[PDB]
Amino acid sequence: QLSATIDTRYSTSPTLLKLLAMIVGVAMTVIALGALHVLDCADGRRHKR
Amino acid sequence: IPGTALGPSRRIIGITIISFLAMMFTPTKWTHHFGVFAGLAGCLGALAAV
Amino acid sequence: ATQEEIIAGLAEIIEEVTGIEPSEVTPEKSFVDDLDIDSLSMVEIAVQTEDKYGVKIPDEDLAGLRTVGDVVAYIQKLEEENPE
Amino acid sequence: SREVIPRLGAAAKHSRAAAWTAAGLFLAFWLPLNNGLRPEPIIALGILLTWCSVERGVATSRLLPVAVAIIIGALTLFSGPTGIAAVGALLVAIGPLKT
Ligand SMILES: *P(=O)(O)OCC(C)(C)[C@H](O)C(=O)NCCC(=O)NCCS
Repeated sequence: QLSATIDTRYSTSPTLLKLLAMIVGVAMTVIALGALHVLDCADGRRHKR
Repeated sequence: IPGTALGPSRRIIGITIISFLAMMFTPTKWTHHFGVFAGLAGCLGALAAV
Repeated sequence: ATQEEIIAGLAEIIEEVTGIEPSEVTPEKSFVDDLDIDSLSMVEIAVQTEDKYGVKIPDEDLAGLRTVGDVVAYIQKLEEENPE
Repeated sequence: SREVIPRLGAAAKHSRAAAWTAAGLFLAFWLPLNNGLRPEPIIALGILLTWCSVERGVATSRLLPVAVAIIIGALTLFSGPTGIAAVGALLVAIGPLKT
């Protein structure tokens, strides 16, 4: 009986917790920059292009 | 440079010098790594023509 | 308080932001016609003047202020609440 | 030609020799060095968009184009190991961010 465990250390895949953390982090980043724009438009000036 | 704005001209020259200095910390020293200066070259062309 | 000393500062701000020499800024000359100043430089001149004079002009002269004579006349007829 | 040259002043905007030599140095860098699949055009366009976002943040006095410039600079920092040239456009953008 020959046996050998192959080094498949890069053949990974995300679990549920890592995937939910990535989704919630990107969503919170988008919401934070939207709130930053709402703060920046405090002085009365519009977009126009 | 007389007929130009102050801030943008200063910042173009500073970004080009710091790009030359930061390019020495790359692991391989090839000649096709100078292709990152293709956007700054038009800016320095406008400044060096004025 | 004098028109002929606020022109000497507004010409300095226009020279710094855009690059026109200060011998070209005369109060009969328009912005987007003879000086040919784009809108990003308009907003930059507005925030420089808000930094130095301290008066805030958000939108009441964004579409109603045409020439530099109108700018200096607006500065003259707004200055009655002097903080100095 | 639409964002940088009309920003550098009036003598750079109304002259034609500046436009012709800017086009010439652009082509002289682009043609022998960026006709391929390497990360070099990505890094070049990212350095321009970083400087343009920072320069628009200074003029209008707003922080969102500075944050967008941070995103673009960190994005082109990890295109290849030659992406470390974007730290110039990142480090010049500290004084303006303080202002
Ligand atoms: P000019 O008429 O060419 O306009 C330049 C300026 C910068 C004044 C323009 O009106 C402007 O304010 N653009 C800002 C746009 C913006 O903040 N968009 C948010 C997401 S689309």
